Amino acid sequence: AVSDVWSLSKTSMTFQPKKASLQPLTISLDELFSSRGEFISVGGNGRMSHKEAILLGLRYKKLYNQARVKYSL
Amino acid sequence: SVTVKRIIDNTVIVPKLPANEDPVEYPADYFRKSKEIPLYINTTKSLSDLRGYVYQGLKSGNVSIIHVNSYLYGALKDIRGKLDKDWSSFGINIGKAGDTIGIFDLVSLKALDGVLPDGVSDASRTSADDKWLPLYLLGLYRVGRTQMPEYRKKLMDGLTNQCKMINEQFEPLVPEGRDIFDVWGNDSNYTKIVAAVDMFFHMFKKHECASFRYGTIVSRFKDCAALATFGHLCKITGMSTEDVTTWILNREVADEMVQMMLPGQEIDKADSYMPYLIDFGLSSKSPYWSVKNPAFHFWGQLTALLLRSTRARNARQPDDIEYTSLTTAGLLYAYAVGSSADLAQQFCVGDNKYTPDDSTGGLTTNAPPQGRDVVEWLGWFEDQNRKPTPDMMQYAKRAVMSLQGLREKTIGKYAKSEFDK
Amino acid sequence: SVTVKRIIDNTVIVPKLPANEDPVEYPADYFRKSKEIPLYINTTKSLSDLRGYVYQGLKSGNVSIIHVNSYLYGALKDIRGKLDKDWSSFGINIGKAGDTIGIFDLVSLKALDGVLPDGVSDASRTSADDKWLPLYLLGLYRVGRTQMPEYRKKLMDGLTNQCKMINEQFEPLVPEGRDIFDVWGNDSNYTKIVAAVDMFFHMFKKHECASFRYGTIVSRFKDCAALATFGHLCKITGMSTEDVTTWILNREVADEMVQMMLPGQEIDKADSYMPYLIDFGLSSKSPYWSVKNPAFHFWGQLTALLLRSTRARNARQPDDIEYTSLTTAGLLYAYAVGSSADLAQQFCVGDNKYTPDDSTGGLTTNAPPQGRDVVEWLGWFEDQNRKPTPDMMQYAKRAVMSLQGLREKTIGKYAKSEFDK
Amino acid sequence: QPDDIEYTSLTTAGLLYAYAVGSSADLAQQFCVGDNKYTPDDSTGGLTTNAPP
Amino acid sequence: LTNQCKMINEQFEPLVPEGRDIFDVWGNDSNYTKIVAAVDMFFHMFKKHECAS
Repeated sequence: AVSDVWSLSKTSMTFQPKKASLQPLTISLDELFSSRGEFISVGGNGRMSHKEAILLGLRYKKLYNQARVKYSL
Repeated sequence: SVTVKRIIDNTVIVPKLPANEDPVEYPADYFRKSKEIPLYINTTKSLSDLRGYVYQGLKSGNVSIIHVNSYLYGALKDIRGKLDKDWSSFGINIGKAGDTIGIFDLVSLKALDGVLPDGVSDASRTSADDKWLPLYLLGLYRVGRTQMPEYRKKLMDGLTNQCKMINEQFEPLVPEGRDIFDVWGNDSNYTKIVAAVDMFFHMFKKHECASFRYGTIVSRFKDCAALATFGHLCKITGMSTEDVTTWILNREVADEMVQMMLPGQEIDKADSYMPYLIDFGLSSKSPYWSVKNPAFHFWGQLTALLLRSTRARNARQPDDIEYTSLTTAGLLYAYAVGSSADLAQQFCVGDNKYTPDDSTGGLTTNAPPQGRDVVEWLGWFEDQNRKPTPDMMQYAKRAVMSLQGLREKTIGKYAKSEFDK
Repeated sequence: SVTVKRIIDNTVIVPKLPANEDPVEYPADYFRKSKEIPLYINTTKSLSDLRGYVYQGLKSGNVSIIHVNSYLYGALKDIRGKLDKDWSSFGINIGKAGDTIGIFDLVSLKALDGVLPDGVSDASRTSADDKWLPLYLLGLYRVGRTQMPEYRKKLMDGLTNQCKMINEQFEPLVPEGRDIFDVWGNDSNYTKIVAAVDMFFHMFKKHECASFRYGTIVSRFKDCAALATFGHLCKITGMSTEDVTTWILNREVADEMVQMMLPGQEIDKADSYMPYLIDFGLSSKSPYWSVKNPAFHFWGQLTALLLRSTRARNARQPDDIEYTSLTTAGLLYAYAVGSSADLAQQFCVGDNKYTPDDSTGGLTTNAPPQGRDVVEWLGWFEDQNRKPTPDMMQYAKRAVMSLQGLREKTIGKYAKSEFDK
Repeated sequence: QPDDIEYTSLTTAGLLYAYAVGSSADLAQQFCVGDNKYTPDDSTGGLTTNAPP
Repeated sequence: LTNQCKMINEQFEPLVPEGRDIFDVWGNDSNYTKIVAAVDMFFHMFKKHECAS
């Protein structure tokens, strides 16, 4: 869907656990966002890369810095 | 930040404050200059006389501390204990291998000539020395100390353990007959006797006369209240001294923690001089007073209170500290441990629940970290915009809403008037 | 903006008010004219005879200050105290590295003979010299100053400390024996002695006669309440002097701060005359009173109160100041501090939290600023139409909501009726 | 409270003056260490002028 | 009755019931008002004098 980066919303990303024995977090954009407007409201563009959209997307459940220290991010 | 300009006329202002700086006094430093703790016991003349001077002095509410010191010396003079190991504290060797030692083998002298006159006495008194009288004179260290009405529970306590030998008697009166033993804790010789007795019986715990400790026991780690709250915080969180330390989130508290944990002070030693640094005159400004560590005290007691402490309610609220920052750090910590019980199976018959196969799945979250690691919680807190959550607030509310009968200027009153609304 | 015109008449008017020209007296300007502090004591009577008039003078309520001042000199003539460094205040070299010096080593002169009372004498006491009497004369300096319903509490600890010498006794009356020593603080010479003792023993901290400071310690910075309030604000916020200065947002407060921080007054150095400016008579109008810094006083205490200060409740609400704007400035400062606890890891066992830069913008910023940079908060408040937010008002409502039993014309009472509607 | 004066008019004038003083605080930086705030050009904008002076 | 005690003795003159019924007469005597005003005006010039009290 629109915009340019919203097509990748269904495809997931994986981040490697920083601690030895933990499960890798599988996450997607359509999971961090409800529709389309929320993404553009928080500060989203179509020119964004899939990662840069996901990293911005870590703000739905308010869980970026917590993931930052727990995952390869 | 050094130079501050005023924007209006471009004049330089130098902000300054009055210097309030009294450097703390460590126990080890005493033995850097002196090698002996002097016990100026002065007069040592006739136990039968001293017995009479003391007995009427307590009844008439007028007893010289010199007479009391001399009586106590002569009564405990002969107490002996045989050592198994060596005894040393802060370099100073007390005993060797298999020596037979008395309580007063901690340096004795004589001083100023000037024995207080007769005053009040009676020869009618028999030989009830080792029986009850010296224990009474040691037990009134505890009684003449408390500000709150607890002397009507402490003086009453000196009757169960007092009458183990003979009959029942109490000398000081009810109302104004209390200020007489209040002053004693200012005569540095008396405090040295109480500390010595205690230190002696903490070593020789198996001795027959170890019950003299029923009067002297509160002399130990008195003046080390800050260490007690640190210990209390470990016990109520269930964490190690090392883990608790990782949860310091305020610079003031860290400064205080470094002060308390200075190397070479024999704090974790089994039989040292340090649990009595003030009473032995080793120090005049204890590094381990709550007063010299105000921020830690507040931070520690509040955390303990939000964790259901039965001590913290009445803990004195200090002044001149950063309450707002301390409160938030205390809450976060309290909430961390209160949310993370970390329940695990301890015993099995053949089957146990396994967690090493699953701890975190995909997406199923929007909840706080399940451990008690500072790093994960600091990460979580910054995601929460560094402001406590409604749930953090309701937790604190529930922790304080049920406590009644709070006194002024306490951690309990502060928490209730901060979280119950 | 000088000439004012009346519209209807087209006539000039000159708005004007009565002059107010009461300048403050800076400590340094005293030594700029007079290079020695005068102390007029008459020694005509012996130690024994001077002891007689006071003993009965406190009981009867009829005591001459001349007799007290002479007795205090004759009982404190001790030249005890060896200096290890140079002691100089405002270019006055009173001591060097070698001298064994005492009190009264400033400038000593004699008062004219003609003491008319010399009545009601008693030759009973002889050994009550350097024990309990002179220390009680200094202690009544504390009791006389406080006009609060607190006469017994200031006579509780200013009497029990004297019992450690010989006998447990008190002289002044219960009801009418409270107005007699209020005359004492008016006498120029007695106050010079009280400050001289306390200054001397502040230098010689470890000297065994430093116990005199009890009742004498309240003379230090006694007039400098404006320095205290500033000190208290730094501790309550945890910010430096320099940074607390930058959160001054009112012109009247800024003028007052400049007044207080005038270079060359020895405020920051320890052993100086300045903490006792009025007592020594170096000044007659102190720049560090909280009535000469009314706006700073109000803004200081209010901010401290909103930050949970235990002492700001009963602080003085000054007259004739710009309340409204001082309140907004205080509320903003308090709100910035209390919503931004700069919680950070202080200790670790391998891992720690780090977030120097990871903050993303782009409407990702509705919330107030993170931190305590006044420039940023002045930016945020500008965006808030210079008008306090529902959240700012809620913070304040929560802050004062639980205050109970407040007094009239206090900063606690103002804040409560301002923020709890 | 004085007699024989026009209470209603003096009240309105007093209310307006106090409201004017109360709404607009002093509020300006007085001291700085490195950086300082200013706004002598930025007044409003803006049309969000549904607000007092 | 505290400023008069600064000099020599503590002495009190007026009574309880008719204590205030004798001072309000003084304000009517124009010479007395001229005395207290001239004194206050004098020490307003010479504040550093010891009789300023």
